[PDB]
This record gives sequence, C-alpha cells and structure tokens, in this order.
Amino acid sequence: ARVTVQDAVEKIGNRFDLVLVAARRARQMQVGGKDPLVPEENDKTTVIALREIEEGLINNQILDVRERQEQQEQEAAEL
Amino acid sequence: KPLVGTGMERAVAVDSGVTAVAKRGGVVQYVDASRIVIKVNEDEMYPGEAGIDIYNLTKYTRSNQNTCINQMPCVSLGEPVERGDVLADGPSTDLGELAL
Amino acid sequence: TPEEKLLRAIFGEKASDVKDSSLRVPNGVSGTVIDVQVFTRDGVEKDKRA
Amino acid sequence: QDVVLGLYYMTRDCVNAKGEGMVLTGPKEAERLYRSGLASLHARVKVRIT
Amino acid sequence: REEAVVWDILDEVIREHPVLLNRAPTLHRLGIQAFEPVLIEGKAIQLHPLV
Amino acid sequence: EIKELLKLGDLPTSGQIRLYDGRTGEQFERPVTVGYMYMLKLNHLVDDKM
Amino acid sequence: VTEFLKPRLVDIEQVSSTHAKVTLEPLERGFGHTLGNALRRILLSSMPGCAVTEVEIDGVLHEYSTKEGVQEDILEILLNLKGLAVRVQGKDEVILTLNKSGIGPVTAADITHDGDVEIVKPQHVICHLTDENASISMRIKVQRGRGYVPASTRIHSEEDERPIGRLLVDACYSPVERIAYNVEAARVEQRTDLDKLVIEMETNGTIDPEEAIRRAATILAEQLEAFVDLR
Amino acid sequence: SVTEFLKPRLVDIEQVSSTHAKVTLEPLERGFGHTLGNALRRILLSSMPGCAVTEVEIDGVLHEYSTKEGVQEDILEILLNLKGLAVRVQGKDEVILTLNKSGIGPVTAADITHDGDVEIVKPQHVICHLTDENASISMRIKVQRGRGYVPASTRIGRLLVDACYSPVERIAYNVEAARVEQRTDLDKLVIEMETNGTIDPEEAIRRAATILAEQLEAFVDL
Repeated sequence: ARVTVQDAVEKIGNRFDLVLVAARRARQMQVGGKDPLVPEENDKTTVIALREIEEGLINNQILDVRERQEQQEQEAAEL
Repeated sequence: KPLVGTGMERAVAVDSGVTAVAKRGGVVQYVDASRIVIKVNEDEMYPGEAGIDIYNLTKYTRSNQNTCINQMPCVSLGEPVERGDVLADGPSTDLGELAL
Repeated sequence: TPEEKLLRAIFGEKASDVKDSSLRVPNGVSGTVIDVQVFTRDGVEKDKRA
Repeated sequence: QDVVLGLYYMTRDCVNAKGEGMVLTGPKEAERLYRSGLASLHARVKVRIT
Repeated sequence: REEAVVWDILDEVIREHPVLLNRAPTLHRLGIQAFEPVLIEGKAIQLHPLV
Repeated sequence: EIKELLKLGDLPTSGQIRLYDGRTGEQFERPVTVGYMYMLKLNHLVDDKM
Repeated sequence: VTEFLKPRLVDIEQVSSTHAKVTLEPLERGFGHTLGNALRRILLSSMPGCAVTEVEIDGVLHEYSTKEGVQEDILEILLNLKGLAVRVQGKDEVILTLNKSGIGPVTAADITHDGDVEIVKPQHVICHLTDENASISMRIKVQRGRGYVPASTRIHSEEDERPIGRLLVDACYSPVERIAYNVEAARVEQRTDLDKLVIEMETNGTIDPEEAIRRAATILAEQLEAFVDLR
Repeated sequence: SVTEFLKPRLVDIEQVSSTHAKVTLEPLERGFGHTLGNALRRILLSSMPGCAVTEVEIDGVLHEYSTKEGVQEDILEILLNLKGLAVRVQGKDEVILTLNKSGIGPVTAADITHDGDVEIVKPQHVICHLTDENASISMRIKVQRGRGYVPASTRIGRLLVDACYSPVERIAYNVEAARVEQRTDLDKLVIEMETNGTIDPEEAIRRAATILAEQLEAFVDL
C-alpha cells in the first residue's frame, strides 16, 4: 500500500500530472481488461497505479505508446 | 449530591418546582413511588377539614428537551415532616439538594 | 414499466392499492414503548385500541 | 502539549539522579536500564552514540 | 439487516479509499485533509493528534 | 482549611498521592493530583450528533 | 543461578466475608511485581461469577413504571437487584423467586431457598413495601458469566421473541471489586533476596480467595502456552 | 463457557536479522496483551540468566581513569567494548579468559585465548586497537554467570564492568486492536526483541514464558 506518494512525484515531475496519469492507468486496470504490471498485494487500482508509477513502469509516454500499440493491433484485423 | 457545593443547592432545588415540598407539616401516613399522603399536624389544620395532604408525583414524563423528569419519594413511611421539607425529589435532586 | 409488467405476468403477485406509510422507530434509537395515546376526531369510530 | 511535555520531561537532566555517571554501550542499554529501574530518565550518563 | 458479511464487504471497500475530513470554519486549505479510514466501533471520529 | 480536612481524614495534605500504572504496575514518577471532581454529562451526546 | 525458588500459597488471611490477604512466598527478586500485576490484571477482569440477568415482576410491563404499595420504582428495584451477590453451585442458570407481602423492607433473605444457590448478603435491601395489602412477587434469573455484559448486547441473544415483562438487567459478572498487592521481603533459610507477595483482595463474597488465585494463575499459565510453543 | 479464553491463532515471527525479531500474536483477550507483554518483558529484562564479562584486570592500568599508550582509546572505552562481548559458557559459572596481543590494528574477540568451554558468538567484536607495534594489551577477563543487569555501582587492581547477564539487548511490545467476528475489543501483541546473539529471539521468548509458567505451576490446575 501507499502512505506517501513522494516517490511517484519524483518520476512524474508534478503532482497534477501524476494524478492524471494514475487515474488513466487505474481506469485501465479497473474498467478494462488490462492487468497490473506489479504484484497486486490486495491493493486497489489507485494504489496499484501509483506503485506502477513509482517503479517507472508507467508514465504518460508509456501509456500513450501502449494505447497506440493496442489500437494499431486492433485495427490490424482487417478481414 | 456534590461533595463540594456552595450551599445554594437547596435554594435552587426548592425554588424550582421540580420537587415536592410539604405545604403543611405532619407525619407521612403513606409513602409510595406514585404518591405521598401526609397526615397534617393538629396545629396546622383548619376547622372543618380532613387534615390530609396528598402529593401526586410526576412519574417519567417528557421534558422539553426529551429528558426524563421523574419524582422519587424522599421520606419514609411514618416519619415526621415539617412545612417546607422536601417530600419527593425531582430530576437532578438528591435529598432536596441540586445534584446535576 | 413494461419489464415489471412482464414480471407481474409471470409470477402473478398483483400489486396492492395501498402504500406503507407506517411510523417506525428512527435508526439508532432503541428503547421501550412506555405510553400510547390515540386522539380520534369526533365522528370517526374508535378502534379496539382507543 | 502532551507530546512536547513528554519529550521535554524525557530529555531533561537532574543532578544526582539514580544511575548517574555510568557508561553505556548505546541507546538500547539506556532503555534497558530505565525499564529495569536501574537508572532514571534524567541521569547524566555517557552513551556510545553512532 | 447488517449481516456479518456486509462488514467484511465494508472492510474490503474502504481499504485504500481515502475520505476527506473537514472542520468548519475552513480557514485555510489544511482545514480539509484526506485520511484512510480505520473502522472503529464508536460514533465519534478519531482524529490524529498531530493534525 | 482544605489541608486541615485532608489531615483529619488521614490523607496527604498536599492533595497528591503516588499512583501506579494499571497496565505495567510500575509507579508514576511524580505524585499525581487525585481527588473527587463533580462531573456533569452535558446534553451534547454523540448519539444525537452522528 | 538458573533455578528459581517457586512460590507457594503460604497464608490466606480472611479479614472479612468479602476481604482477604493471600500471601505467596517465596519469590525471587523481580517476580514479586511480575506475578502481582499479572495476577491483578487477570483477577480484576476475568473472574467468573453469577449475576442477575433478567427479572420478571408480576404486574410489571417495563422498568419505567411503578407498582402500588412498593416505595421504589421498578427501575430502582432493578438497580437494587443488579447488586445481588449470589453463588450458584453446579448450574450456570437458576431462576430464583421472591414473594413477599405486607409492610416492610424486602431484603435478599426473602428470596425462596434453592438447594444449590446461596445468597451471600441476605441483608441486601431489594425494595420496600409500604402497604399492608401490598405484595411483590418476582422471578430473578441468576446466570453465570465473565466480565461485563450490558443488556443492549443481550437484546440479540433471543431464541424466540422475548415476552413483554422480562426486564433485562445489565450483568456485571465479576466477583472482585478491588485488588491491591504488596511485595515485601521474606526470610527463608539463609537467604535475604526473597520477596513475598501479599495480594489484598476485596470481593462481593461470591468467590473464594484461594479459588480466585488458582483461576488467575491458570488463565495466565494457559495463555503462556502460545509463547512456550511459539510456532 | 466462562473459562474458555481466546488463544493466539496467528503468530507471525518476522526475523529482521539473526538476532532481532518481531513476534505478533493475535488475538488475545482484551487486556491480555498488556498482561502477557509486560510479564514477559519484565522477565526477559530482569530475570533471564546468562554469562557476561564481569571484571577485567589489565596489567598497566590501576583504575578506569588511568592511561595506556599504544592503545588508541581510554580504558573506559575498552571496558565499554568488553561489556558488549557476548559469550556462552557451557560447564562453569566462572571462567577467566586471557587476552594477550601486541601488534598493529584491532584486537577482535578472536584474539581471546581459546578456552574449551567458552564460545564467543561474534569473534570480530573490536575490543580496542593497537597503534605503535611495540606496545601490548594484556588483560584477564572474568566471565561470570548470573541474571539480569547488575551494574558495577552496586558491586562496590580490578576494573568492574557492568554485567549484562540477560541475553536480550532490547525488548519492546505494542498492543494493537484485533477483531474476531465483529468483536473488535481484542488485543494483538507485537513483541520486538533483539538479543546479543547468544540465543535467537524465539528461544528467549520461549525461555521467559517457561520461567513464568514454572513460577505459576504451584497454583495452576491441570
């Protein structure tokens, strides 16, 4: 779990952009078929989001390129 | 009662009408959680009069602030009372003193 | 609505013409009923409790 | 108020307090002495501090 | 009915879910702060001393 | 007069006794003012607040 | 140096029916306060005793009412019955009966005698009848238990909808009222560092001092098993 | 019934290191956290037996405020370093170790002469340092068996060391709230204990509880 978010704010250079990126990733994990990149230790999707931010596994650029990738793969099914 | 008080407890408890104060002195003919019957002394009764004072006690009624106001008889059966003696307590009253 | 109309059609429990507006104990309050008073308007017949 | 008073009372010194003058291997031995009642919380003492 | 299972559910739903506690007059922005709730059995909130 | 009444009841005239912790059984380091205060339950009850 | 002198229950001085001084001796230095406070914390919270849990008075529907002829309210009669010291041999529940008529104090000595139930203080005034035709008749459900159990934590324990007139009484089952202990020096056979623990003990009279020391030591020694194993 | 108490179901021993652990017992009855925690704490702290360096006799030193050249610290700090020397003695209650060393660098606890019935649990324990390559440190150390903490002030050539007999170095306990089936009033006992290395923490808690149960076994009913 998280008691202070200071490690995530050092990777994402703001608190407001941190809130936005973590809300986007937590909405991916909560309503959506996406799976966490860290072991879910009985945490809610907000804390799993912040723990993925803290480890450097997720930021706005990674989220954007992953969206581009899954959208291009879903559009690749031209049949 | 307060172990430390100022002496105004009795005045506050008696001058408020929460308690039952003997109008005429006498002897407690009958004491009961719902009423006190006082046999008035011969010195204090008028001619042509039964000479008995009945005090009906307020039991478990609602105050304005939804608390319980309830009068408990203080005297015992047969004991003598005087004019002005507290006969039944009120809410927040201990033997005629003000116990908040 | 049509869905509960079908629900009435399947199970058959016809809804009642009356609505429960009874007096209930407020939540959190727990105690003893110590008095009941019934005030009936003159002309209204008194129930067994009154 | 309570916290400041606790930390002030703990961190004061008394002159001839119980257990004055001994030399301790560190903070853990000081806690041992205090809890064992072998030294008072104000005894001026010599502690090996890292 | 407050069954015994809704209390386990309630322990689940508040786990990492902050709540905002506010004491009016909110004179400055520290008059609203978030906290993770710990379910207690009283009827009074237990506010940490340092805040 | 309060100290004279405390002496009459065989009490410490300073109004302070030594207490012991209930959980650990060890004596509080200073005498504590113990006595009888007349407490009042005020009508601001947490049942009516929550 | 690795062996300890173990205490024995040396002396039990019965100061009163509800007072005692139990001497535990010898105690190696340091074990006086360890044992004394462990035993005090266990005695003061965990001793079993019987307490009145329900009352059923004859013509009474609820506590906030009065009976005619009785000087007390029904609520004051319930508070007078909550302090009924009673010890029950063999059962865990027994329904005593109190029937009484005429003027006078209804004390605990008017409770109808059972064979396996002993009223410790028979002078305990329960109520006062202030009329000669007045009569009280009630059934008092004494029950065995531990600690403090309020009636609002017993409104759920209901096999069936409890009748109107069974007045619940908040049960304080603990027999001990006050525990003190002193740790004095003892003199044992060429040794001077041995303590002696005098547990001064005040109860409602419904538990034996030796039996309560036995129960406290047993509760402690069976709670220490999770540490002696430590798996 | 009225004699059945809750006993700890969850026991999470967390070894933070070889000589420092955190035991967590849950759930206790309400108030038994403090009963058990303080009883075991008093026993571990004051009554648990062991062996400790009690006295030292150094050749050229007469009292703790004397001087010694060749060693880089006061005799006070040598006594402070011998106070922390943990040692197991198998057979006896009194052993005299000997430390004779000249050279350059630290004199660890591996420099003590090897007795047959003495185990130094940390041979790299720095006692003092030697600085000049012509001075020696030569002392007769006196390991004695006892229990608890016996400071040298009570025990008043030789230089008395505070005898830390008990194997524990720190013993703390917290009592937190614990719930079982909507009974939140239960206790949870978190013991944090560090020993000096002679025994692990779990053995120290086991030995303390054994000492307490053996004090009680004259009143207990089985």
